Amino acid sequence: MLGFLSARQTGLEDPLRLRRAESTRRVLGLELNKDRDVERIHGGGINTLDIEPVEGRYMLSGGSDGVIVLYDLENSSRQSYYTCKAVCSIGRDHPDVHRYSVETVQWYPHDTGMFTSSSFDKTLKVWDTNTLQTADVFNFEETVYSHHMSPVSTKHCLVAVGTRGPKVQLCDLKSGSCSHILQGHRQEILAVSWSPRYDYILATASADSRVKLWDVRRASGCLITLDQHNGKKSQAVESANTAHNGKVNGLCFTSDGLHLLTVGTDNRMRLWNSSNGENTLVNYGKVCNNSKKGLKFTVSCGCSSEFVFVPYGSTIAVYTVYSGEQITMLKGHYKTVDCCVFQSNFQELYSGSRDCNILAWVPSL
Amino acid sequence: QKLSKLVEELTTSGEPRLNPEKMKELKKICKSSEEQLSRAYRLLIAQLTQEHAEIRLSAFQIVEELFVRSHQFRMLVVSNFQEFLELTLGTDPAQPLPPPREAAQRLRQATTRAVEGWNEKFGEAYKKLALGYHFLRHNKK
Repeated sequence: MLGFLSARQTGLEDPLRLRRAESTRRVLGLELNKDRDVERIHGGGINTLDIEPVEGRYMLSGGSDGVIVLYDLENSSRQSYYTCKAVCSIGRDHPDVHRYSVETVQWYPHDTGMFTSSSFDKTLKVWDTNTLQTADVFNFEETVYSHHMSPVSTKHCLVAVGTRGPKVQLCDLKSGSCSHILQGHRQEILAVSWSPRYDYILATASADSRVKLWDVRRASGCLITLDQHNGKKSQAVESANTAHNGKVNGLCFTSDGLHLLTVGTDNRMRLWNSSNGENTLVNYGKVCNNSKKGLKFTVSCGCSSEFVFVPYGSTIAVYTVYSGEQITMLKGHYKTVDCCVFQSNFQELYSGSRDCNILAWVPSL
Repeated sequence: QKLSKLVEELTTSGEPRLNPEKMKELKKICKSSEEQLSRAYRLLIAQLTQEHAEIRLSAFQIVEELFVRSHQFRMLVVSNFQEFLELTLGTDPAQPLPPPREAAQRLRQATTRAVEGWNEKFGEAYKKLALGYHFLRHNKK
């Protein structure tokens, strides 16, 4: 490294080099921090985590017991050891607490004052963070597997909601209009994800092994259906053009939004060109998932090389996105891992799991 | 070597009882060299993976005594011990299917009591003992 400091100091390399190279080095050194803990408040498994996009200070967490916990990730104590204390909590006694498992929880992008949470009680509740009261409730006729707000939409404030119904619901938080539906899937939609690049592109993955990208502005159905083979097995599209050979229970756009990572119960991850849905043929080997619900996985941001952190049974498997090389498998959970979320400021990873624990992975040294 | 000799002398189910002199000799030998214990775990995995439940109990007790006494098994069970976390999650909980659980119920109770002891015995930063105990208490104790 001292070469890196000297190169930054003398202008030989752009400081961007030291940032990104060091960010990468930090990601490769991710290790279970026993010098950091997260306060145990979930009686049930953690299904979802969400670090706020602005300032990355707070984390939401949704449990199988229906409670939403709001953690503070800043070490406000002077010690080197600290527990991420829980600021608020939608507990068992809150009048608005979810009746069943909270399946997704998300900060409103652009502002920390509001977050949204969807459950198996068939509701997507919008919360005022400050008063911690629901501002809105959208009821669905069918259990919600995942929702997602656009990280980029300064213009629209739609929430895409995937339920066991075959239809994708768009809920407009600006005047509450939960009628709009995207039609074209055939089984439960297990994962929805807005593009981080395009304001109105939504990718939706379903148990029918198909992933569709939508232009929700458009009135003419899906843009693209991801196809494993890109045409080697080509059929008049009625059942072909499956992204996977099982259910597709996970979606994640890469940071710059130019590629799409899908994980399905064929124990594969694929990398897709988000513009024409073409398969890049990145291998990734075998990625064990048998989750019957959505599988929440993330990518890294602001490193020399992009990484994807995928729950792999009871571990987090780290892969290089564009080459497939498995960096490492982070082994610290006791039961299957449900969600991992990436803290882009410090290359920290938080992962919840069915054993009612949230483990912080921080770079070593 | 001598580790295997002591393991055979202690794990033998013909006299399945805790003998203090042999255990203190093992403690002193493990304290004399750390490399005694790194292979001892390999011996203990032989005894945990053995057909006889009494040999499994003996190897569990030997692991526990080396972790709590020798100061060299502590650096195996409270550091670089993901193998220990997985063996705790597989011993009391169901063996991963198809492979079922092969231990005895008395061994399950002994492992539960050992986990409850180790929750306070060595938990300065190793809280996955308590987390596994809670998971057992809420899933397959």
